[PDB]
Amino acid sequence: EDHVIIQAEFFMEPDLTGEFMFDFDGDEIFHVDMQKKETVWRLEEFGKFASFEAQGALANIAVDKANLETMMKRSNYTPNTNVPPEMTVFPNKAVELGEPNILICFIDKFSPPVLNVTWLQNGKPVTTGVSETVFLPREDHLFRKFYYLPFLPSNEDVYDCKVEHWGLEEPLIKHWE
Amino acid sequence: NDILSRLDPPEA
Amino acid sequence: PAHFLYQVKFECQFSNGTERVRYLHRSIYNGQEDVRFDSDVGEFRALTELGRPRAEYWNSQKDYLEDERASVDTYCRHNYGVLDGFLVHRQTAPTVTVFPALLVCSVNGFYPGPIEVRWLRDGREEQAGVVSTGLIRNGDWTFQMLVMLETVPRSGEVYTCHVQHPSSSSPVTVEW
Repeated sequence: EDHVIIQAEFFMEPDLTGEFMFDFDGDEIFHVDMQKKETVWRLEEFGKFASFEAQGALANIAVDKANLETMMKRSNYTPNTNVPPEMTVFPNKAVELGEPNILICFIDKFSPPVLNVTWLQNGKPVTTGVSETVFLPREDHLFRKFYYLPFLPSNEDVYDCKVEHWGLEEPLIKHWE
Repeated sequence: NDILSRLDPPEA
Repeated sequence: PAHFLYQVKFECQFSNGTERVRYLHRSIYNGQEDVRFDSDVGEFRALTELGRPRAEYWNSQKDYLEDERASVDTYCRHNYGVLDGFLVHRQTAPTVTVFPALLVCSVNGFYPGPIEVRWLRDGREEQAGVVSTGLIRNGDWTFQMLVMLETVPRSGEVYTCHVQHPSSSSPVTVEW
């Protein structure tokens, strides 16, 4: 098919986490932030050409929780299988010393949608300006997620993306320099 | 011009 | 500690503008699809035994079958018309450089994914030697792709990186 629109929701227990997003050919259109009760467009410009009523999303998530609890009981409390991520670490653009850039940590093919992702610079945790997407859907019903780290490229800096997930026995750590 | 969502039938 | 996950997906598949529209309603417990509405079928289907009760409710709910059947129009064709006003035809031209790593063609910042990236040498395009990462999603509505050419460093000859992407009828070219 030429194009695909996907509305993807989840609720998860005992974590009590839920997300609501729209997807076009594998990129996020928007999500609803559950804390802020707000439609967050993936790029702000999109909100000039479209609108979405956040309150509907929240209602769907309350109903998804209820539907989860019914399926938990009907399944005789069969738990979700932990499927561990795979990870890639790469720069957003062609890298040039001292011209700001963004390091991308892409995490793929995991369930459930819970990650502890840590950026390290020369062995030490860094957080300045970090951003992330929502849990992006896959056809196989596993998840994807992007983490962004603003950096100023140098000769001597080494970066590690460290991911923790219940599907891994030990952390999955990759680097770029 | 509104993106519409659909609701998963609620089990109550 | 055990986890429990429920996923809902509403999919709209489009071909030839909106001549071919397929609506899918997926109910997914612990990553497995239990029950589906597929508008090509036009009835709900219990994919697993766990979905039969949930299929009975759906199928017994007052006007729900007709509402699912009308979703190709009320939801899919509706949402497409909104997205055709900015998303469906978004184009970002690629950014092209060459740099020594072996010779590297960096193609950055382009949408949509379909792209033709060729290595030329003194005017002729070679096929053997070329190694590609393939299409790399950036997650911000851009892709990148590094196309490398294992190359013998011999003075005299110009290597061109030829990039044809829908964003321009005309290619983006970088000599070395």
